Amino acid sequence: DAEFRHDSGYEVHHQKLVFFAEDVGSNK
Repeated sequence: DAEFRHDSGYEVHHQKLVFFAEDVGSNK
């Protein structure tokens, strides 16, 4: 199940980094 929870938290990871990059990046 490696690649399983990998890609899963892989795109979701991008989700969190995109959120913070939106607030923090917007005013960074």
